Amino acid sequence: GTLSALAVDLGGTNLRVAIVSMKGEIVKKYTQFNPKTYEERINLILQMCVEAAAEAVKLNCRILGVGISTGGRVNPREGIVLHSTKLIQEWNSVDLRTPLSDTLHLPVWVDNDGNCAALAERKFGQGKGLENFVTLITGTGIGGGIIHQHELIHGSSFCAAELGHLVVSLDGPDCSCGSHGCIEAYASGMALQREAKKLHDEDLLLVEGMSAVGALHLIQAAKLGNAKAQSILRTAGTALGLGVVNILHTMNPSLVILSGVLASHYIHIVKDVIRQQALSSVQDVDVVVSDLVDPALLGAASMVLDYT
Amino acid sequence: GTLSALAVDLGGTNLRVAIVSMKGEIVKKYTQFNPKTYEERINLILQMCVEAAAEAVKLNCRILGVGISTGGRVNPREGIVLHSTKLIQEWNSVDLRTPLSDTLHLPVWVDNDGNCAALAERKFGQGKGLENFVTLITGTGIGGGIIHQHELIHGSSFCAAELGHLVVSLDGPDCSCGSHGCIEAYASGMALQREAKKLHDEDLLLVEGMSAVGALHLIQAAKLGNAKAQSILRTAGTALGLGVVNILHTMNPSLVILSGVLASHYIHIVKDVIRQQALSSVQDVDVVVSDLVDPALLGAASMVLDYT
Ligand SMILES: Nc1ncnc2c1ncn2[C@@H]1O[C@H](COP(=O)(O)OP(=O)(O)O)[C@@H](O)[C@H]1O
Ligand SMILES: Nc1ncnc2c1ncn2[C@@H]1O[C@H](COP(=O)(O)OP(=O)(O)O)[C@@H](O)[C@H]1O
Ligand SMILES: CC(=O)N[C@H]1[C@@H](O)[C@H](O)[C@@H](COP(=O)(O)O)O[C@@H]1O
Ligand SMILES: CC(=O)N[C@H]1[C@@H](O)[C@H](O)[C@@H](COP(=O)(O)O)O[C@@H]1O
Ligand SMILES: [Ca+2]
Ligand SMILES: [Ca+2]
Ligand SMILES: [Ca+2]
Ligand SMILES: [Ca+2]
Ligand SMILES: [Mg+2]
Ligand SMILES: [Mg+2]
Ligand SMILES: [Zn+2]
Ligand SMILES: [Zn+2]
Repeated sequence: GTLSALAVDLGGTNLRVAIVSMKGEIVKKYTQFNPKTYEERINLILQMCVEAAAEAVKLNCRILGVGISTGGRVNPREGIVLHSTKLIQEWNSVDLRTPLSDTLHLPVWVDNDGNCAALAERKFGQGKGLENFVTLITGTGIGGGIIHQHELIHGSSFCAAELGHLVVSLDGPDCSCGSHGCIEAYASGMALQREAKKLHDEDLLLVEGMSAVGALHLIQAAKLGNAKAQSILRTAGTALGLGVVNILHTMNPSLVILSGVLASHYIHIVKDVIRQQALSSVQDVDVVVSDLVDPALLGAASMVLDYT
Repeated sequence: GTLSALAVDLGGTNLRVAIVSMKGEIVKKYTQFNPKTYEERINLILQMCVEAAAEAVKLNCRILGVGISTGGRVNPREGIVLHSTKLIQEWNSVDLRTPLSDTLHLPVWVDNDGNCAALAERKFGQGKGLENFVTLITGTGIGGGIIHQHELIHGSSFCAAELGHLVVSLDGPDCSCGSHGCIEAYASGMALQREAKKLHDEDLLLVEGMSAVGALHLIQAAKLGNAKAQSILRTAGTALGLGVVNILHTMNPSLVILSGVLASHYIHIVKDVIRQQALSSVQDVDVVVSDLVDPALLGAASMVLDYT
């Protein structure tokens, strides 16, 4: 009965494991915090995979393999996480294929989470049938994935599409990658979470009709007329938009898909920045918000569904 | 006798026409200022091509076709300049193939000048045999060209590799494209020409051992201990370097080739900026100065030499 993939997504905050059908339905999803150390992370990945596999049988899903989405630079051919920013600590030169395949007796695929988001958009989303498109995924950090001639660009050292580390300032705010001025350092969930705490420190966030502060408190305060939070979100969205201009002037994709919970909040500013600053010849670019609920996780599943 | 191409290069300052051998030797080169209006430009292109063709016979070169390098966005399949920044005025929706082929009775190729630079580096330079590399060409403006899987990326609307309009500031100096903060607006010949005039206005450029001010006067003054010109060149080189980081984090090429007269002056700062700010996984990138005398012109010739 139902042909399915096991999908794993390891982000800067959450570790999720899901049973996903051929058709891109999430049958069941398990969620935990991503642990901070390697030993706990690998054990929890395995514990959650074994449990999902046992539930898949009770749900009458036939698991065909495991696909893993992860932050960090990844060698997909060897199923190895090569290097991670400190958003995921202790996550360097890690062979994920061997332990998962030995424990579960399944084939294992691995890729960067932004590259998985791209794979999801190509198979189940608005990238379907397109020769070239780019996706930018806002979560804790900002991920990217690039499709060119229908296929991912991985780069000569698996570092293509690290689009959160597009730099749009000569100075600008520090990034967790160790640089500064990265679009991630302006616009990611953790960057807005930081700015929200800053405001709230000076008691300058909460406004009439409001009450773990974070991004959505900043957005909710701007909608309700807070001038300094609007400004912060404008700077953030402008930075993201300039990151998008660089992509347009680099790859010139026909479509840019923004996903993650911040996507809806940024789209209108990104389109304004393109209009105001990009070359005329890229003005026909389509910029949309993703119609998928969890691109990374669906993308991890798509590696299994397409290549098994 | 000698198999050759006619090559034309139209930049922001100069219009050059050359007879180039199979082997990438420039047999003879004619140089004029690029005119400012369409009528004069097209007439001078034709006048210089007819003359070069007549000299080729006297030099015993057999011309196989004409390749044209030009600033602006170009549809190579149709031989049409689509849109140009004001660096070349009156240079929109221009069919170059028809008039050149009717007048010279030769096949005509056309591409952006940065894309031609890439073609030159792939055939005659340090891009030979490489799956992926990028070139950035500094002249009046900054051009780019991207090779991926051995071939140019032109983009879904012929605007790929407009790398001079990578943006590395939320504000920054105005660019001739109409934006601001573009690497071209910091680091191109015309941007340094502007800063040199600024210094010299405040009588603050010339130092002991010096005497149409321009980029090389700024570089020559910094070598000789002028602190404000050093600073200007540092900001310029940092901007270019951040443009390079964006490319690395986007395409992750194995090689970046800097060309044009400013290349030697920028290389050491670009490598410093990469070292200080790019992800670890792109630190093995090779960054070199081009060994070719005129990549754009040689690239225009390479379209003829390779495809005739
Ligand atoms: N209601 C919400 N839903 C999803 N993400 C949120 C929400 N509120 C804040 N966020 C931001 O997005 C992150 C959680 O989204 P997720 O895709 O799980 O992130 P990751 O890929 O970083 O694990 C949090 O770190 C937070 O910064
Ligand atoms: N000695 C030099 N040789 C080449 N280029 C120079 C020199 N001095 C300044 N330049 C800069 O480069 C431009 C000329 O180089 P070229 O490749 O002919 O430019 P373009 O492609 O803009 O015509 C000038 O606009 C100037 O800003
Ligand atoms: C561990 C690491 O190096 N992460 C970087 C990317 O590789 C990742 O794609 C992105 C999105 O992560 P998210 O926001 O947590 O989904 O974060 C960081 O920029
Ligand atoms: C006319 C026009 O739109 N030019 C733009 C590019 O297309 C061109 O590649 C570049 C290099 O020109 P150069 O410096 O004069 O060689 O200049 C501008 O950025
Ligand atoms: Ca830490
Ligand atoms: Ca990526
Ligand atoms: Ca003008
Ligand atoms: Ca170009
Ligand atoms: Mg995630
Ligand atoms: Mg030129
Ligand atoms: Zn960064
Ligand atoms: Zn510009």
